Amino acid sequence: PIETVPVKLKPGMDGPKVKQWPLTEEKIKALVEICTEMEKEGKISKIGPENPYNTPVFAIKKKDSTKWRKLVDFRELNKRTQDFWEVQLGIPHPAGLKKKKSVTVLDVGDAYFSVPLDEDFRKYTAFTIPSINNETPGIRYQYNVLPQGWKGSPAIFQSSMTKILEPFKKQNPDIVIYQYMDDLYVGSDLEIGQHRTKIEELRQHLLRWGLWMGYELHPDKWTVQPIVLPEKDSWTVNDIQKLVGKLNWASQIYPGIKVRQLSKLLRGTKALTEVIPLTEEAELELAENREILKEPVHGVYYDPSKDLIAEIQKQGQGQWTYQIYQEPFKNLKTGKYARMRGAHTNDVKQLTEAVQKITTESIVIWGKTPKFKLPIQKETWETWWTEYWQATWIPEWEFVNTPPLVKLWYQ
Amino acid sequence: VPISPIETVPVKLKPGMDGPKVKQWPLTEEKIKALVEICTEMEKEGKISKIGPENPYNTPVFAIKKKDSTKWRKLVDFRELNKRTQDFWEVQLGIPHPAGLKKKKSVTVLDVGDAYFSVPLDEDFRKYTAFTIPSINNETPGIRYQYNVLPQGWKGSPAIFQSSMTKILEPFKKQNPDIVIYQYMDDLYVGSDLEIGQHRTKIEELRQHLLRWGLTTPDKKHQKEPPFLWMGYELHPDKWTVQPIVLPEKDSWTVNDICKLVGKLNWASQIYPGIKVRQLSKLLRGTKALTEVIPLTEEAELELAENREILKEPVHGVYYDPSKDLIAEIQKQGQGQWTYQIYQEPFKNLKTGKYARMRGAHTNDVKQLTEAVQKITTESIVIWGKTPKFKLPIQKETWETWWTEYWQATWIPEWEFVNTPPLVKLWYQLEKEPIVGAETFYVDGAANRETKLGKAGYVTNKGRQKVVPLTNTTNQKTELQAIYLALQDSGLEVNIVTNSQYALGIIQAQPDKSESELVNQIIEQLIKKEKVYLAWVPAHKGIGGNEQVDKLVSA
DNA sequence: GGTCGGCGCCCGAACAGGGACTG
DNA sequence: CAGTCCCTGTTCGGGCGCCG
Ligand SMILES: C[C@H](Cn1cnc2c(N)ncnc21)OCP(=O)(O)N[C@@H](CCC(=O)O)C(=O)O
Ligand SMILES: [Mn+2]
Ligand SMILES: [Mn+2]
Repeated sequence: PIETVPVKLKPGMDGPKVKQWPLTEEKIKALVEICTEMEKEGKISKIGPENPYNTPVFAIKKKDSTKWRKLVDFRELNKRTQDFWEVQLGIPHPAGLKKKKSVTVLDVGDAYFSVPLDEDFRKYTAFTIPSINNETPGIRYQYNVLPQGWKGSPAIFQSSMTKILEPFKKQNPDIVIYQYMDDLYVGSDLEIGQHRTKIEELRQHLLRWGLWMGYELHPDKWTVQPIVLPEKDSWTVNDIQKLVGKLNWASQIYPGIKVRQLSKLLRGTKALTEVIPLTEEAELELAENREILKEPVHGVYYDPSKDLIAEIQKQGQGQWTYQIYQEPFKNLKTGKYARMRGAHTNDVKQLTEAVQKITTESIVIWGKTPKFKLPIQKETWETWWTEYWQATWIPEWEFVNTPPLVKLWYQ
Repeated sequence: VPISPIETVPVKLKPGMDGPKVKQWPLTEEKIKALVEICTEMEKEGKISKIGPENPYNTPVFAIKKKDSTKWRKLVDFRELNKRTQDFWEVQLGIPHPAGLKKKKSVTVLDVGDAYFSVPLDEDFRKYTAFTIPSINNETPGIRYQYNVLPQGWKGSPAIFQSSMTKILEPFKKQNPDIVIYQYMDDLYVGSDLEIGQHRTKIEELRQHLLRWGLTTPDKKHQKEPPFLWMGYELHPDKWTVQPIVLPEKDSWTVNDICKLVGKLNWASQIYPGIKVRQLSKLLRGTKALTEVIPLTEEAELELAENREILKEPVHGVYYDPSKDLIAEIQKQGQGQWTYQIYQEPFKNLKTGKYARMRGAHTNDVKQLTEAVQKITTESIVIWGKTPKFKLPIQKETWETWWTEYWQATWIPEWEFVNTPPLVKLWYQLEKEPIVGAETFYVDGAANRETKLGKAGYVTNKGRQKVVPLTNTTNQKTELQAIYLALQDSGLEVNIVTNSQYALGIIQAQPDKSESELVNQIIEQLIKKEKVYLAWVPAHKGIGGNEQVDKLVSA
């Protein structure tokens, strides 16, 4: 008996038509049980080939979670409805969420199934379930309620969500709550003990309105990865050549970096392993270059109208560096990960973990997901990344192949 | 017209476009008799109905012979209607493979006679499916019908039939969960572990369940005893094989005959191990004429004779046992070619295959091996829904050195080393630190965009120098040439300093083959060396001999 | 015969995007 | 400075095979 909110595509755009990729046996069996139960509960209903739209579907398991979770790759549908969840029913991003001592993530995606979807828009939520060895044709479905993973679901449910959180926000005015996709970010400066207690108060407060899992964060402990120069008492020609090339590349970010006096030490055609003493002017140029790298870049600030871009570099030995920016050489944030799951054995699991950690930080700081430049081949990534995905959202990515230059982000 | 028991599928045209209006092409008098005989029988069965002059649409119609039968098949040239028909999403996601079949006690295969003619079409859409049957006389106005069922030739018929067929089989599969029904269009592969007594009953129950909706299962197409003819294979109780393949032998080969030859070789590669098409596919390149006669190269004739000798021996596959592991082993066939065998027991192959794509102008065996593993992984998930355990002709230490030191993220699933030459390895290793006691070469190269002239050379720490003029070259080719010069004129250990990101990025990827003859020469020199250390420095910064050698090669 | 859909392979042409140099 | 071009990779169009 609920009124449906009318939703339309962007002017001059059709629905998504993405082919379903092959799925493993454990994922298909999980999707059949889920889609049968969702069909029995009226959440989804079967359709036919007269619906020309389709969106891929697979299943995941969150961190330390045994239950399978249906996940739809609504990335193409979210692009074709962008003017809806930004212009009309936008969600504000609190700037104080990144400053809290502890932030917890709650999966509230099951609450979207309580609101019906606009009848004229259900045609675009179509998805197909594959079968092993193509025993049967594709079993197609479409959503009758607000789907999980669609950027229009939290916008429509925002009015219903605020009235559920109003009693809790009133009793706890210092706790910050942010909603992104199927996740609810609850942050507070409270002690770790009573913080989890306030989380359980919110879980029971949500169970009364018809809501589980907990992923803890600590944004105040997030550190950046600066550009560092070596500290050696005996420099060689090869050391100084690598030092000049690194400072020359870093000069694109810090315009005050100078390499004139250091290049004068490389005037002759010397052997690489030959020791070179640093002149008096070169020592001052290196020390001043170290002090510049401590200063923040001039004129770097986040623009809400610009997209976020994240580049990742493989540094070996389980080391992974990343930079987030909107304009080139104006990095809003740098960082480095180490000893993630699959370290020293699986690059794809390490890279998949890194993308999730980077995307989570971008949601807390700016409330936006970045487009990734992945250092991986397209076929290698599109073959394994679903085996390690543990998040209810999926960021956009492109594949790059940039051979290492002068190891700028890692000593 | 009676209502069909099957629920119709609502079909629309694309907005702002009318139905087709095409004139009927001339038919042979032997095809006209076949159409009038079929159109009269389908009209009696309610599959087509007459239309008056109020129907302004028309579409050509023809017919082809049925294979191994005297009956005919009615086809409509709906090429103009498909352009203006709404887009459909095909539910057929792939083709089933016998290597994915599990062993069952009983197996039954049955076809559906005139499958498209037993599924209704949307009443609001039957108008545009109008055709004209010409008579034996050109002056006779002819009889005009419209389709009340799914026509053959309309782009929506297969997608509608497959979804319609699935909806009819759903109540039977729901009541009989222990029955495996492989559904490909109308061809039904029914197998079960039930006893043979109850199996024939469930088969007859299925033949009666399909009969309630107008789907007839003729006893002519019924199959009760092995071998079963299913999807172009021969299914036996313990093995399977493809139906006999006939390679056409031609004294004079055309380009279209090569495409028909390569197509059957790719089809044979699914079970026949060791099929190559590298030399034969090299005949299809650079040629733009299907009917042009092309001579067979010496390498193409040898490759063809080897494929014919493989097709002489009989091969067979086995079925899938979910209780045992899946194993895939790869071998390095030729240069750029790879073959694999997927099996569970030794020499009992479930299926075979081959990989031979050339990705990039510069590659190595480890990259191509990684690409073959990924192709087999996705192929195995389609057929068996799981990733097999690999046996790879690459040392564990060799792979450990590659994936750890490579800048891209790369990975191979759970595998083990199988010692079957030729073994995949790395042919040279660039040092991570400069070499003590090795001559340091500062290389550089440049060229003019207009005159296409340039120089390339080096300057070393021991005073050695060289500059070579080059004609019809580019800045990239000269900088690659300068590194080649330093590799020629150096000892077994050499330190090279360049400012070319292009040249450095190619060499650091450790290629062993290249489309560029210059890079192949650089590779050959890198294998002869014992220690090579490459280093990059920025240009135009006055660094070492790189500035002195930049001014020497500037012209 | 020259109809449709699905999947596979092979090829070239068109497209797409970054270093390096020049007006 | 923007404009190229040299190089490389990707995507798509079209032929065949095979199945219904
Ligand atoms: C209509 C449905 C699918 N289908 C098969 N071929 C085509 C085609 N060329 N164009 C369009 N749809 C086609 O076919 C199943 P059927 O009708 O039950 N039996 C076959 C006879 C096979 C033979 O012995 O050759 C037929 O009559 O087609
Ligand atoms: Mn049939
Ligand atoms: Mn140069």
